[PDB]
Amino acid sequence: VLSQIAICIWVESTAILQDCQRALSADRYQLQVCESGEMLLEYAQTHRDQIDCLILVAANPSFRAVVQQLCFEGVVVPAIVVGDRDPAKEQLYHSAELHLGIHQLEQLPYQVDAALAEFLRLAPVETMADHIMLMDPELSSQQRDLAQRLQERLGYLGVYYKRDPDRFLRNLPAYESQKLHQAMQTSYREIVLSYFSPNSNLNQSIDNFVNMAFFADVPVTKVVEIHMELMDEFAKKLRVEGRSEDILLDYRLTLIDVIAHLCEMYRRSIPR
Amino acid sequence: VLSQIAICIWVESTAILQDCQRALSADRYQLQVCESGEMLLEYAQTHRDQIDCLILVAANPSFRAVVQQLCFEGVVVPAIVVGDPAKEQLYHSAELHLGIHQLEQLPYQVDAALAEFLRLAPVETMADPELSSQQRDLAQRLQERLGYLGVYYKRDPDRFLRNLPAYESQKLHQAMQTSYREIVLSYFSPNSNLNQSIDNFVNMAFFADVPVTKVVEIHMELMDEFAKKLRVEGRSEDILLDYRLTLIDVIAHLCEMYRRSIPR
Repeated sequence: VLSQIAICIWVESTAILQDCQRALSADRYQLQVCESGEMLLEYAQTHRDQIDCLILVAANPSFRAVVQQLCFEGVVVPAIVVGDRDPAKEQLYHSAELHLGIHQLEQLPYQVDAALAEFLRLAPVETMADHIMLMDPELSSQQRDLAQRLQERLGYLGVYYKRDPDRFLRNLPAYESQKLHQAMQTSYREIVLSYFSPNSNLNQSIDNFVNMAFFADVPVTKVVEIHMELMDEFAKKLRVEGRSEDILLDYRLTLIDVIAHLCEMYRRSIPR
Repeated sequence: VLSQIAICIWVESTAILQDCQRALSADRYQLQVCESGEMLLEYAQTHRDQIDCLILVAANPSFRAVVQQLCFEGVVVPAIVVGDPAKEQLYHSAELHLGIHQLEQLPYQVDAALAEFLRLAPVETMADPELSSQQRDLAQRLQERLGYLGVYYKRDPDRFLRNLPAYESQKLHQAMQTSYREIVLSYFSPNSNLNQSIDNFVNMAFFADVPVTKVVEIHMELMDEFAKKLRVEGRSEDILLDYRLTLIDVIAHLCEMYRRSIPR
């Protein structure tokens, strides 16, 4: 039920090629091996509508110059850059490229998924050779045409619960925003106070908090900040009683627990 | 465009009631108040197709019998059970439990109750299996008003952890442990490619649809490995506690990947 994926690999090392072939051995992957920069440039130009993902080894001879020509000839497709010469510290081709170490190639089926999805997320992507300042390029929206073509093969329609955007924490008036924040703090306090207590109603308290976090579409950083606010409050409570302020670091478990619950709710929300 | 929500509440305490009226004051919510078990039973049997969500106080006289009648009669709808903050199976398996002091933000919990029922329908009724797919009908009806269509990336279910044969499952396990180890090693190190190492791991967790519990497991497995290496060094195993921060960070990233993937 999945589309075949056309992979074009520019590789000049036997060991790397073997790792790639092994990882992408399934019938789903159709591999084109390009064994020189010239071959790649020629193949890419003649097959620009037949490449779903490029895999490029950064250590290849004249890598930069080849990537520049790729950009110059308007070939912008989902990509993984393998290793480093030119694991890579910076972006070399476009803003959606993935970086993978030469010893991590067994991951390729998952990372190819990631490179495709990231390209679809960001299209039209920013080229590294082309753009150097802040925000074909007009007609390089052949990118949006590629993305549409890919999304018809690699995307599916599903039903999601319609959360009310007007009730998202970031869209509320600062007053109702303050009110929700305070309610989330009260709920979080209840989790903390109950966390290491036996037979407390901890799961219910976590669910309650997480329902607010999910339905108000709060970012994870906001949960961390609520946690940090309560640790502040608790650190003061402990210091005005004699108790040590090191029991507080056990509540990192609480924070882990809460974010994990939020994560699962998102994970559970994906249709099929 | 958001659909109006028909809430029917069986409440016998005025304080609880007023809390709910205040919380559901927005005109998106239509509130029907039933002051007795027989009045709820009477209302629900006619207006079977006119209730989007039930709010039921668990302490109410003949709670069990009322719920059993609702179930026997096939009136099974999204529900919030208030108070005994309850610990178990009072009405159905999609039911939300709220304490009397967790009612201020009821709109978000009503969203939760509706969404969970939709996710789990046909739900198991905790007071009772072919014509018991009137649930399917109701779920479909609710979905027209409470859902929207969106595009998601077609992950390959054959590569989901739960679907892998033993060999592929251990390979994935080992691959994920190796990736996580790179995070651990670079986490507190200057000029480390930290974000890249996190993304590498999170990509596998996301695309293999790994439960968050397995990410926790992998963390703990690596902490064991490092604890053995520290013991040989005559170093204290307490410094491993610092890595809770790493786990927070990795799970945060995974959560954000799911969150940002929701369409619209």
